[PDB]
Amino acid sequence: RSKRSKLVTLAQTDKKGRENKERIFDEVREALDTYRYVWVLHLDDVRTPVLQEIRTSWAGSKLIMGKRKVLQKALGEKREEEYKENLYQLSKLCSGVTGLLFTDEDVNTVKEYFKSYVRSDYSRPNTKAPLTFTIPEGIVYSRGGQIPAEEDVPMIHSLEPTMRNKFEIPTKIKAGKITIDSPYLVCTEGEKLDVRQALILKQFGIAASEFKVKVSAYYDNDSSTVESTNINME
Amino acid sequence: AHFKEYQVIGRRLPTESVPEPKLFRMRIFASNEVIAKSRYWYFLQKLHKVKKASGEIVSINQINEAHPTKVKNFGVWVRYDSRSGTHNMYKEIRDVSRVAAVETLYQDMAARHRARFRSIHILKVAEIEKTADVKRQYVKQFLTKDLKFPLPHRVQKSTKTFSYKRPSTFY
Amino acid sequence: STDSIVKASNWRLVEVGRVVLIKKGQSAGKLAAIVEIIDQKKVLIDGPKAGVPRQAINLGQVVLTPLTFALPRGARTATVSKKWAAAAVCEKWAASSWAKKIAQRERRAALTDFERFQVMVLRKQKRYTVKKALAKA
Amino acid sequence: MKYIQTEQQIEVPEGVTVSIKSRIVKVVGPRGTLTKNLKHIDVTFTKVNNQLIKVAVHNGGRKHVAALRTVKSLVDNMITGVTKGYKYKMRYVYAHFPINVNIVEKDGAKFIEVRNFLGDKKIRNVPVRDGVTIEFSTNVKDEIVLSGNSVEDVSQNAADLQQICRVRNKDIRKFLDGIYVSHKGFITEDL
Amino acid sequence: VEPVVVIDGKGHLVGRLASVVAKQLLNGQKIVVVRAEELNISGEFFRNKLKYHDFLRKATAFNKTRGPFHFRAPSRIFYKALRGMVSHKTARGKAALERLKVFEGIPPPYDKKKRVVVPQALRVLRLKPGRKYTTLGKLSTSVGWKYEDVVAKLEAKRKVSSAEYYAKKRAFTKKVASANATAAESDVAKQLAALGY
Amino acid sequence: MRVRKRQSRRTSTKLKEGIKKKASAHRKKEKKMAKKDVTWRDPGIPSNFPYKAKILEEIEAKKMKDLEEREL
RNA sequence: UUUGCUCCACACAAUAUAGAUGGAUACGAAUAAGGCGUCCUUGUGGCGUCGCUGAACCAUAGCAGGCUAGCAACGGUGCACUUGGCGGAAAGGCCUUGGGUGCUUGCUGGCGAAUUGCAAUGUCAUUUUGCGUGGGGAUAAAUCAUUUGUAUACGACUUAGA
RNA sequence: GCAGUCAAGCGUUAUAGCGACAUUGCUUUUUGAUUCGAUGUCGGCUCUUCCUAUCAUACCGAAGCAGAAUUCGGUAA
RNA sequence: AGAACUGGCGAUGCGGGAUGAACCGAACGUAGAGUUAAGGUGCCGGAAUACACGCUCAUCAGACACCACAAAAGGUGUUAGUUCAUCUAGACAGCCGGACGGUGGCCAUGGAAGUCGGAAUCCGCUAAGGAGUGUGUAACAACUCACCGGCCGAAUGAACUA
RNA sequence: GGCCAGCAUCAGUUUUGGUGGCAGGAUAAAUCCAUAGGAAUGUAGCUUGCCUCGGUAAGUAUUAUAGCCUGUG
Ligand SMILES: [Mg+2]
Ligand SMILES: [Mg+2]
Ligand SMILES: [Mg+2]
Ligand SMILES: [Mg+2]
Ligand SMILES: [Mg+2]
Ligand SMILES: [Mg+2]
Repeated sequence: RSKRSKLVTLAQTDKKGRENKERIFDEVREALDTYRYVWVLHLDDVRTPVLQEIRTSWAGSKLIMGKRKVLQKALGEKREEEYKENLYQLSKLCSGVTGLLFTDEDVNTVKEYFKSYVRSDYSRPNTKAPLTFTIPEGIVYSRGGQIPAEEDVPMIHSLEPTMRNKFEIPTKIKAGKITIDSPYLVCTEGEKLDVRQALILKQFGIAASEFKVKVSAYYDNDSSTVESTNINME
Repeated sequence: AHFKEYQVIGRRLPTESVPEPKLFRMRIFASNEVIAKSRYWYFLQKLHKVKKASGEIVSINQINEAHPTKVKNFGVWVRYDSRSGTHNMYKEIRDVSRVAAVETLYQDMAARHRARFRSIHILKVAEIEKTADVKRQYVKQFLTKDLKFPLPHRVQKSTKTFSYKRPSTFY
Repeated sequence: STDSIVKASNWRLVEVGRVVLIKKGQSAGKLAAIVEIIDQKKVLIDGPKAGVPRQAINLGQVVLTPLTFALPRGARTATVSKKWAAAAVCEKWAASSWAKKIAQRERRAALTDFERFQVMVLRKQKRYTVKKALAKA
Repeated sequence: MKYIQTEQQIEVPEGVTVSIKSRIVKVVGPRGTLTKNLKHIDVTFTKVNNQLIKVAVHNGGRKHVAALRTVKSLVDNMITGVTKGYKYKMRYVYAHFPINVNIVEKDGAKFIEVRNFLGDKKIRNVPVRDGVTIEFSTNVKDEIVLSGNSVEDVSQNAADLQQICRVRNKDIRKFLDGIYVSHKGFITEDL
Repeated sequence: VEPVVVIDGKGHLVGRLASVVAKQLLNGQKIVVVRAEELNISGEFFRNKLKYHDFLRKATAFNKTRGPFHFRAPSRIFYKALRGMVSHKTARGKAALERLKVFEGIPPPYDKKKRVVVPQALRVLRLKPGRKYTTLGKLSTSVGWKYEDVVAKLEAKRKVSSAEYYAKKRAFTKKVASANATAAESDVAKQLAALGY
Repeated sequence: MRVRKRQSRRTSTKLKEGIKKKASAHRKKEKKMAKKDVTWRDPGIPSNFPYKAKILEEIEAKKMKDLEEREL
């Protein structure tokens, strides 16, 4: 006895199994024969609408996500197990959230799109702060002074425990409104941000950082060699 | 008691125009040959339709351990009687002899499962040849390389009522 | 002196090559070597020099000694004897105060009445000398 | 299950010296010294180097190994206390009667004096445990700061201060006055 | 083999010590027990206090002065544990009980005498490590004994005096050992070593 | 701290003999009901055994032999 | 109440009953830790050593222990005095000074033992409310009866009286 | 209580037979309206003690518990 | 409860079960020696505080008659098993990120956007994402989990039995 | 010769030690020796990584500068 008890939830979606990984494996190995250029893309902390926008703009190509280990096993981990010649370099170039882009479009067009594509993104932890944020004195508003306070709806009272405990911001409730005694500086421009600061920025809705898809390299079917792209790899 | 392993070979009594009945052999753990023959007839009636008054004992021979001074891992497959029915059980015993492993299993059944000798059936005792096939943690912990362990809090046995020195439990 | 210090509390370890002294049974008072560990309470011992048969024994029937030597796990009797002779376990045991205490106990038990009388006389002479030396200092 | 040997590791930073003898632990760091008596648990402490210390149980059960992990956590907390310290911030709030909190000296014993809690005429006194410092906060309204090397002492002092101002015989949904621990952390804020 | 055996009661288990001492008294051995306030009972303090409170419940309804008498001191608790094992309503049992003396602390003249232990009743040799146990002085104080502090002060004074005595004895023993060790090369010493002495 | 009255564990002769009689009556009724009632009346190889494959091969060989040992 | 009462030495005398017959031989604390020795920078320090039972240690030879002759050493030990210190938990004991008087088996000798008859506890140890010798020390109360009433069924209690 | 329903189990290779938790019907129908045979032992006064299965007093927990009052519950004789 | 048969007891002491009409052993002249039955061997109390393998900690354990309380019910006590599943194309926990689009689906409501209600409960894009598991708002917002992924790196989960 | 004992040599019953010669089993199995294979809780050696001047981390190597297991005699 004396064990932890698992919480029981009655939801509509059940867990996936080995069959889903098998389907992704088969689809990758079919796309390797079907298409000509196979690019490796880094898409860390990407929003699903942005990913769907990329998929829509690349109509006729294929973008395959999933487990990095499954994708590397499909590409062939080593030389004696690779699906195609010299594919082990492309397989070992995968890291993190890896997307495989199978296409027949021109290399220059792909590079131009991935160099000219960028979207606004929430600031992430352990990233550079794109601005300096300080909540002003008095009633705390939903935008926190980014827009005029008369325009802005005041912050809802239900978020006050979240701001006081999780965000560690000293707040009070006056007549159902969240108030602070002095201005509160949360982040300074050009400074590494932690999880709490990122949460505060996301809660106030400031989106000043940018998302740029990273392109590691690509593999060509006919030449059977991998060429490094080094795109957005600063 | 101290268990011994026997082979008991028996058969039905030969009859007219049906000569040379088939021989049947069992390996029985028992303290003596009387108990061994009793267990043999019990199991023969339980499995085949052979009765003691209709059969005979052809041979009973003690089986010694081949290498009694070699430490071995044993898997013991047993079954026991219950109201629900016959239940299997698999245990793993580290010992230098089949009979001593059987005795350890019987003591463990008497301690934990509250079982008895007549209710416990020894189905199979097999030496585990490869260390990778051992699957119980309480046996696997003694298969580690360069195994060392102390014996803290040693208690010595005094033959006298009174001691003139405060004892020590060092070792 | 900016270093941490932790007391060791050294223990005799149940291990292969540990020399044990059998204290009861057929081979009481003899030395043996631990060849393999069976479980928390039983070990395998081999005592070829003193005549102890290779056997599985309970750890409560022996007392561990500080002596130890290099022995492969599961070594046969001839290998155990060779390693015992190479390490010279018997001489290192005989040099210890424990074995000297055992020998003194046996010698005192084997003394006779005349020898006890001689012990008393020699003790009186030594007592006279020791007291004379002690009174000066 | 009676595991043969279960061990835990304790990591000692550069400025900390830890001395153990018969389960009497002394931890010395930049901020001072702390002592612990662990003679109610049968464990063995071993030193492998000046940065790592092992603590072990031989042939133990579930309760024994639980005590082993507890011992490791306690020694880690002592090391953290001597190298960083502990700091608890509390806020006191009221609806109508301003709560008055002061530090007083009764024969040199350092009591905390609480007055006017819900308009009571009773004067509440919480003694200050040895090794903890009490400081009324700067540029923060109605905040007390308790600091020290012993997390047990600091947290127990904060708990006593919180429990001395319980609301009795009133609906706590309505009456919100009290002294509450608002933050827990370390004294050092280099990063 | 001593005419009187002085037993230091510290660290012993009350029941097993009572059993062995009762057998010794019946066999006709004179026994003094000292430091009864340092005896031990296996089990937790609340359990042993609960058992003593049940004993306190026991009393004669129509006249309490006739009922069972509840002696609070640790020496008397041990004495009850032993009288329960001696057949004390006979002349033989009374004679056996009159070969026994129990004290708290070590009063004179027993403070200058040798004190022994009973290994079969010792806590560190009997109880499994980790099992809770109870101290008789704390139990007696909880049930109404009022002399724990006086005994503690007197025992501290005795310990100081005994430490000074031991320091002098250890210096003398070192001197004797030095004088004896320098004569180990004589022919008499060689002959004694040959004979085992 | 007021300790209640503890229940006795001293055996009563009358209770013991009555328990004997009650147990005998219970056994007789159980035998009668087992004879009277109407109700319809080999765990295999344990999974933790190592040589399950060898046991299965041996029993398959025995089945294949006994198929023809009676036929011819 | 025919010199009563009490201790101090010494003669005669008896006396030693829950069980003598070499010695109850003193650190404290811990036990998943300690004891002892030694060194330093004195500490929760370094090095060495010990346990694995007191199966020890100390005493222990002499007509139940006699009478004498030496050698060596200046030690050991008994008794009666004597110097000083300590001990109040029920101390009533622990240590120490100085002579005296014996003994000494540390070593070498000389005389004696017997017949208790082949064993028979074969009697061996402090205290003595007994007397005899004697040198010194000190010369009371309580109760009854009378009486008071702070007391009281009667005893008891509380007062007073040369 | 009787009659029934369901099915976590038990049973079986013959959807036979048992069967926890639940649940339906009758007793008992909607607008807070308007005494029926103890067949053989009862109550006081004085005075003591015990139990806890707690009415009050002490301390707590919960509840649309604002306050006041109250309800349910815990330790407690 | 009614039949058939057979035992024990009355007329009978003795050992044991603490104590006893039917329980265990055993039937009886007076004694000695030896050995046992049943029951026992910490002390009372004659006899191992024997040896060996395991289990158990009870805020009144247990040392019991094998019946009842008893629903083989409840327990985040502990030990051993059985059958199924997950797992280096990555196990249980943890942290972080995603958690989308038609769409604020239809009716109803003063308001109701996944989350007061009543019925459909679909399609697309996916690694995956409910016409939504809960907190929250007057409605939205925000958080969460269902599910997926990144870091971590080796076993783990569920249901039963004793 | 009455009473109480001690020792010796025997007899009957019984209790408790020491020591000798035989017989059976797989004509014990083992240990030991010889011989042929095998692996790891991988011994020597070799490689590379980079570690307190070579002690280690992981690949190879089946006796080598340790050993072990099985079959047969
Ligand atoms: Mg009183
Ligand atoms: Mg003479
Ligand atoms: Mg109650
Ligand atoms: Mg006895
Ligand atoms: Mg009841
Ligand atoms: Mg004879």
